[PDB]
Amino acid sequence: ESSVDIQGNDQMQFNTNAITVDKSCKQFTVNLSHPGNLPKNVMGHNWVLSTAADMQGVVTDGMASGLDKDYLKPDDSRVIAHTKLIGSGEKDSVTFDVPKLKEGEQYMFFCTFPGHSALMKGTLTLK
Amino acid sequence: ESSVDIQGNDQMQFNTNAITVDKSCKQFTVNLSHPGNLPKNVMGHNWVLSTAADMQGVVTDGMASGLDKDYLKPDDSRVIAHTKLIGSGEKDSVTFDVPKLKEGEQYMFFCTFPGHSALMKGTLTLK
Amino acid sequence: SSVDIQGNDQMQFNTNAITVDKSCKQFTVNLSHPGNLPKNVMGHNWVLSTAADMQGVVTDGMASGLDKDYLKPDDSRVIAHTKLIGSGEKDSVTFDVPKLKEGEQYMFFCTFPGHSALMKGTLTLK
Amino acid sequence: SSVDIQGNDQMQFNTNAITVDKSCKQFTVNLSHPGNLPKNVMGHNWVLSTAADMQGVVTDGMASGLDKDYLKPDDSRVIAHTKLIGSGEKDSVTFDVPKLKEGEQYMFFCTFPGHSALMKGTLTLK
Ligand SMILES: [Cu+2]
Ligand SMILES: [Cu+2]
Ligand SMILES: [Cu+2]
Ligand SMILES: [Cu+2]
Repeated sequence: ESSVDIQGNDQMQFNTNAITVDKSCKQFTVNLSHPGNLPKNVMGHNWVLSTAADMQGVVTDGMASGLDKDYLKPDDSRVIAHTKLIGSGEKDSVTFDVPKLKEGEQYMFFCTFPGHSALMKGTLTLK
Repeated sequence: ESSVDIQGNDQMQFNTNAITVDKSCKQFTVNLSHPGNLPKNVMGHNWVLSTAADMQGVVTDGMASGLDKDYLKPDDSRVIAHTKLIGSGEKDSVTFDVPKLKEGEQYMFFCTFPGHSALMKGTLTLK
Repeated sequence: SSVDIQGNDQMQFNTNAITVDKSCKQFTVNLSHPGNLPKNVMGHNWVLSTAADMQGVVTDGMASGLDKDYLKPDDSRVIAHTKLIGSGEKDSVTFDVPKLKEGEQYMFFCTFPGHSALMKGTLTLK
Repeated sequence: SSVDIQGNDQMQFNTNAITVDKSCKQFTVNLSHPGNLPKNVMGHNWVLSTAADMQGVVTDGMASGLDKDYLKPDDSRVIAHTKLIGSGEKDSVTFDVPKLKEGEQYMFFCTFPGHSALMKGTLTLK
């Protein structure tokens, strides 16, 4: 709605595959946590938002950027918002302006750690 | 909780990847719907529950059973509960006894329509 | 100059990366479907677009129906494609290499509903 | 009598079904890793168990660490396995065919954390 708590676990999945953002809000907050036991260098997760069209490009380039850049191309203009890459027992939050999004456009959230985006992706919709 | 509403969509995903069942309840109800536009013979979804150990065997045998058996081996003793296979606009509900489950055992829910179990799977735990 | 690709009953291609040599005039893709499932349940095509266009092609294809092989007719974003095949079938497509640009990211995928989740790979001209 | 399997940077094996002829005494699996990612990020092994035992092998292997190749040592459910490899590496494993039973469902998979979601296939003796 206005804020969502998302968990990325050791089973390589987020708790949810769909987020809806209330268009009447000015900002939207994503709180990311990592239940489980594996550290970020093996089962790291971030939360990255792009249009569905741009997802593939963001993932491909992020995979090539490495752990120390949180598997994201620095200053990637396609990334609307993102957290850092976290491991078990860590947390990160990102707040972004809702006007960065528009109705009728399809958005996807995903993890860019290599391989994870096959399962760790979902839709975000403005309503 | 005691009941959960689950949606399976045209993007081949359920809305959630984790369900928690309250141990104090006698029964648990899953309500499944299918938003979207594709019919069951193309983008059919069911909700099927087994232990994690048994999932592979249920999926493999279900795939071989065909559309008219809802992609499930009839009388499969590994299936704890399941809905029927539904397509867009349809709904099904299943209620099962919570004592069919035990604490400490890992359960998985999934769709057995050919190919779907790769992303349409999640964990179910008794708390 | 050609490649043999298989799409199976487990909703996967046997390769997720193709490199096309720029000195080639034409490139051929031979698609086969090992397995037992029919086209209506586990159909696969090989469709090529830029990486940026993939999502649009997939979404418009999904809406086009089985009768049109889940591909929008005359889709300008589609550089080349096979037909949609079932188990035991095969198809081949040949396209002109100069249609591709060196330095551009291209993707191949299946447009049957849901398949593109796993049935995708990259194609690059080198 | 042998098969060649590739595990890539896109977390997939190149085949998801192997059939072993029961007239063979031994069977050899040669595993390679195309791509560029290192073992710690995109490591792959080839591990064989019955289909009913897969989940237990994967779960216990996840907890065993990179230093043990994500496999519980002396796991009695593991029929055969390679070591965990990174890109540019190769390993082979040979196993006695009579260890497998005709009519049982076997699975091969990678035990690197999360990989088994996609890196799995069936193996049957015929
Ligand atoms: Cu991740
Ligand atoms: Cu389904
Ligand atoms: Cu397909
Ligand atoms: Cu692996």
